Amino acid sequence: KSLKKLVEESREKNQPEVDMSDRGISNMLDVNGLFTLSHITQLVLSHNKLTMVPPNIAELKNLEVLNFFNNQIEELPTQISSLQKLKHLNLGMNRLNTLPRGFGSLPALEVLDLTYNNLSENSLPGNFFYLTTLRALYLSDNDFEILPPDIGKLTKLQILSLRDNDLISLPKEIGELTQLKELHIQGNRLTVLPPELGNLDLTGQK
Amino acid sequence: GDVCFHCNRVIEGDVVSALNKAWCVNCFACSTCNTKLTLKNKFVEFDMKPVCKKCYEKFPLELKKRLKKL
Ligand SMILES: [Zn+2]
Ligand SMILES: [Zn+2]
Repeated sequence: KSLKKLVEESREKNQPEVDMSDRGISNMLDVNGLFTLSHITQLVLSHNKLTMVPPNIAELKNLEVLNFFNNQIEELPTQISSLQKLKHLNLGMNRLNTLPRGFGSLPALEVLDLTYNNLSENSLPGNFFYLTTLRALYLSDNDFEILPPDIGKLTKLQILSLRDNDLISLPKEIGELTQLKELHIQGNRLTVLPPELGNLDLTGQK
Repeated sequence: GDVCFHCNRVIEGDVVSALNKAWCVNCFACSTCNTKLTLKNKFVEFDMKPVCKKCYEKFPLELKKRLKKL
């Protein structure tokens, strides 16, 4: 179906999920009527040609799942953090080396996927670790050399993926994450860890 | 008492077990396009998330080569 028809059908049947994966979309503002769909809770825009996300994203106020995986996004609007209901945000496989002012203000975010971008510790906004509702944080395939000790504020974290970064050490504060069940650290430049992290398997360092 | 990795609720129906995690039957889905999956579908493991075959084909060649050699 055409994008026009998918928006119309969403509005008419009040369908909360919109799937526009792999539709050759280069600009969200050119998806006819997309931002009038205030009711929707899931928007999938994976595998398109997006380079930016407009501030109009804030108008989709009920979004719970927002998927931009494998686009060419270089910048996000500060409005991205206005989404009060957003629980899953997939920004994997884009062109991000920065995140906008106040990104950490998302109050309900549970899963954040930033895999395969151009991020380092200097890319994180000042308030990044206010995202204390996070259960899963994926940072694999990026350029982190240090992970800030503020990672310890994400006390609900169950999954922390740091595969194939450039980490030379890990913060002791990871030991404070009482709920942590997965820690992916293969492919870094780790040598010796703080004793608080105990005996982590340092196999597969580069 | 398994909790769904996606919706973070105690699973009331059948439990989908994969990748050391659990999902509701109607929550289990591709992590990169959100298409619904079952354990009978073809998918790959990517940082212990399910990725459907069609999505995995779209990954960058350099990454696919690294994940294979691994
Ligand atoms: Zn569920
Ligand atoms: Zn998929």
